[PDB]
Amino acid sequence: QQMGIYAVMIEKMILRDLCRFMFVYLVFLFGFSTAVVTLIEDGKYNSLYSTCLELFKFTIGMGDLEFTENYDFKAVFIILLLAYVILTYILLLNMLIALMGETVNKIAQESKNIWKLQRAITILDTEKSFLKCMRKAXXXXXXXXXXX
Amino acid sequence: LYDRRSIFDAVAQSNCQELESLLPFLQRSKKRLTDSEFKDPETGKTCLLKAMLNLHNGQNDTIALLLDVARKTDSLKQFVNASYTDSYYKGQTALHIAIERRNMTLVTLLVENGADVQAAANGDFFKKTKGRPGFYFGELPLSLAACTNQ
Repeated sequence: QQMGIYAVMIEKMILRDLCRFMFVYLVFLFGFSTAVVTLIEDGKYNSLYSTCLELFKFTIGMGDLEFTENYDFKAVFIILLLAYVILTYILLLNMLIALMGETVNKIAQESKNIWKLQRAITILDTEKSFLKCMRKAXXXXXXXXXXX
Repeated sequence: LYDRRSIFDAVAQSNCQELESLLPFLQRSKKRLTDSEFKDPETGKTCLLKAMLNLHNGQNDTIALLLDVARKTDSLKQFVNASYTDSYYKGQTALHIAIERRNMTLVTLLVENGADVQAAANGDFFKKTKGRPGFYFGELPLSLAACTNQ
């Protein structure tokens, strides 16, 4: 109910986030990485895979900036980078926080009952999935409000 | 003749007739409305108390007759002041009930026929819920009458 709230939210975001976002980030990284591979003749940063991996590090926090000496056209590659580094982790990041903030106007409050469902399903199944072993099967609630 | 059951049924339906022959019965047998035999052996409930539970429109004149009978044998004081003995309602008297029911008329009547105003209703029914519950005001008529905003 403290741990539970944390558990529900991550799962919800993961379902939501990768399709909307994992794909978009992949597109930004894919485009720029392709632009870079074209740029460099030789040195193993030509491979889409090595270059793309090098491009990823910028997002991790390990970005190398102008990692490769090899290539042609000088600074244009760097401007190519500055944009992607400026453009994707950063342009992309701000809008991604904002939607959560807007919900975080709301859902967090709606959700907690959401965990409630999970306990119910776990409990219901064990008794059913517990062999339907002998178990309870009167409800009343002690109450005291006046109203008097 | 009268057994515990006979009177308790009479009281249940506010019948002042089946208790016409009442007074003269425990005059012959010199039995008392307060005898061991005229109370529930596990709660200590008396006919007056049954009458207190069996209200219709906050009214019962089996009470008025029952009291009247108790003075004629002068069971009077200990009759109006008998308390519950089970762990639940322990120490509850008729006066407690009259208040619980917000019934001036019956408070008035009980006090005039000498209800003990300091009697402490202290059973689990008058303390914080197990939940049992419930409900605590503690104990004494005044305390009750205040805690229930009366």
